[PDB]
Amino acid sequence: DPHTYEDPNQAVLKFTTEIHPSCVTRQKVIGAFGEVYKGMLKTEVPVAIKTLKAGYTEKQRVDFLGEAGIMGQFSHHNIIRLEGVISKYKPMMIITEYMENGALDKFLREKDGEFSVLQLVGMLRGIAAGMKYLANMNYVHRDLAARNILVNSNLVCKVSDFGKIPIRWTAPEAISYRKFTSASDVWSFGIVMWEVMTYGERPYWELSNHEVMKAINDGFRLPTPMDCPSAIYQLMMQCWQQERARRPKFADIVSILDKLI
Amino acid sequence: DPHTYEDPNQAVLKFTTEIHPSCVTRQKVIGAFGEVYKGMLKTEVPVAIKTLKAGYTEKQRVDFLGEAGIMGQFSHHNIIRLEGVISKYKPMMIITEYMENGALDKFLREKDGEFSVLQLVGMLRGIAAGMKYLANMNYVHRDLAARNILVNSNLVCKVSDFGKIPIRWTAPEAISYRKFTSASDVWSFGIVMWEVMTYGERPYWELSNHEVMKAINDGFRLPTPMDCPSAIYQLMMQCWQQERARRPKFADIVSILDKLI
Repeated sequence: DPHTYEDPNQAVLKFTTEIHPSCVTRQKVIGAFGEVYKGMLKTEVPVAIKTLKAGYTEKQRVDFLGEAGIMGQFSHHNIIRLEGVISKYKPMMIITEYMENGALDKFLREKDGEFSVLQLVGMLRGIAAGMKYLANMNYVHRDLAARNILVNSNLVCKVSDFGKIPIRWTAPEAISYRKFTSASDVWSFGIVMWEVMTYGERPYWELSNHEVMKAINDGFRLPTPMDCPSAIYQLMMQCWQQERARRPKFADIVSILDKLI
Repeated sequence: DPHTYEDPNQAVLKFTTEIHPSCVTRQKVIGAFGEVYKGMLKTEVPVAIKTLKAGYTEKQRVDFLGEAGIMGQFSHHNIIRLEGVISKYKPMMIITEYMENGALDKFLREKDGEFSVLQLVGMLRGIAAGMKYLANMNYVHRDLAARNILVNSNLVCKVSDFGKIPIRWTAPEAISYRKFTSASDVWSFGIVMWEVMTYGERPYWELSNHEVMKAINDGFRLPTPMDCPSAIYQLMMQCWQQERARRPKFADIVSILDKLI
C-alpha cells in the first residue's frame, strides 16, 4: 500500500479530478462555510461552484474538500455529479453540474400547487432511487431533507449535499442515541415526502426542536397533507415507525412508489 | 484432454471467474469456516464476500473454492449468482450477489405473521423452481433448509449454500443408509415448507436429533402449521412419504404450487 502514510488533505482528493483554474469562470453568486457561484467549465458546460470562506483552518479545508471526495465516489442519475475540484490554488473550488431549478424545498414553495400528484410522486421516486443507491454503497447520509436535494429542468431530483443534528428530520433513535443507519435515513425520507406533498412546509410547523423531540417520542406523527393520496401517507407512516426494524428499506420504497405510478 | 493431469485447487476454479483484488472492497462484517462481508465490486455493484478462516489446510482451501466452483456451474433466477473468486491472493474470497433480506429462516422470524399466504406460497414456489433446476442438472443438494436460502427485496428466494448430516431436514433412507437422491431433497423441501409456514420454527421443536430419527421411522410427521391451507399441508405430507418413490418430483411440486397460486 503506497498510501499507508498520507496527508489527510490528499486522502480526501482520491475520488476527485483536479481542474486547472484557467478552465473555470465564475460569473455570479447564486447562494451563500462560503459562497456558491454559477459558472462555466471548459472540459463548455454550465456548473455550480462552491468556495470556502476566507480564514478557514486546515481542518475546515479537509472537511470542505472531503465533501467533493464523497461526491466523487458516486455515479447515479439521482446523485449530483462532481466535475472536479481546484485544490492546488486559491480560492479552492468544488465544481458540480448545474441544476436549473435549485433546491427542492424553495422550488416547491415558489411553484406551490402547480404540480400533479404524479409529478410529485415522480420526484419522490427519484430521491428514493438515489437513496437506494447510497444504501447499497453502505452510505448513511444523516442529513436527508428537501433543502439538500437539487432539481433540474426535467424535474429530476438529486441528492446534492453530503453534535448539532437536523432535529426535525432525524429518527428518534438517532436523536437519543446517535444511532444512524439506513433505517434512520428512511425516517428522514418520510419527512421529505411530507415536505414535498405540502409544497415545502416546515416539518412540525412552528413547533420548537424540543417540542418536536418530545412529540415524536410521545408517538405524534405529522398529519396527512392536503390532497395527498392515502397510499402515499401510509408509506410516510411506515417510514416513521418508532421501531426502526419495522420501517421499509429503500428498495421496498422504490418498488412501492413504482406500483403507484 | 489437456486436463488429464490437474491440481485439485485448479480443477475447482473451472466454472469461476478470477477477480482482481483491486476490484473488490470489503466494507463491514455481516456474518461469521470464516467470515461474510458486505462489499462493492467494480466490474459498481453491492456483493456478499466470503473469506476462509486463518490457518486453513490445503484440503479446506480446495473445499472452500469448490463451493464457488459448484455455484458457478449454475444459472437460474432462484440460485444465488457467483460474481467470481479471488484465489491467487490472500485473503481468498468468494464474491456473490448481495441479497438484502438475508437468510430465509432469520427473515421469517423477524417478519413473523407479516406475509399473506400467497406471498409465503410464492416463496416456496421460487425455492421449488430452483430445486427443479438443480434436479434437472442432476445435482443432489443434501442440505436444503431455510437457513440455506437467501431472500432479496422483491422476496425472491434463492438456494445459496452448496459424516455429520442436517438430521432434522434429512430423509429417513438418507439418515439410515446415506442414500441421497433428488427424492431425499424433496423430503427436505417438505421440511422447508413447514419452516416457511410456521415463520421459522425449528423442525420438531426442542426434540433431540435422536428423538427425531426415531420419530420419523415410527411414522411421526410434523403437524399442520397454524393458518396453513390444507392443500399446502397435504403437499408437505406427500414430500414426507416414507417410500421415496411415492414422493412427488420437483417438477410435480412446481406445477402443484402454480395451480394453488
